[PDB]
Amino acid sequence: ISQSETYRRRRQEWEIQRNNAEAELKQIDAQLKSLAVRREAAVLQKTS
Amino acid sequence: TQFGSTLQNIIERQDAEALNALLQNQAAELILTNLSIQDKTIEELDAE
Repeated sequence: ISQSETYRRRRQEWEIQRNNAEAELKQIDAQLKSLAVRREAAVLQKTS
Repeated sequence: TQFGSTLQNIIERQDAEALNALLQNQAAELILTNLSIQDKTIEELDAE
C-alpha cells in the first residue's frame, strides 16, 4: 500500500511540474508578443 | 540704392519665412510618426 501511494504522490508532483512548465510556455509566448510589438516600435523609430 | 537695400531686406525676409514654414511642416510630420510610436508602446505594455 505504501509503495502504491508513494507512486501516487510522485505522480502528483509530476503534475505540478508539468503545470509549472505550462505556465512558463504561456509566459514566454506573451513575452514573444511583447518583443514583437517592441520590434515594430523600433522599426517606426528607424522610419522616424 | 535705397530701393536696392530695401529689396535685399525683403528678399532675406522672404526666404526666412519660407524656412519657418518648412520647419513647422516638418515638425508636424515627425509628430505624427511619434504618435504611432507611443501608441505602439502602450500596446507593448498591454502585452506585459
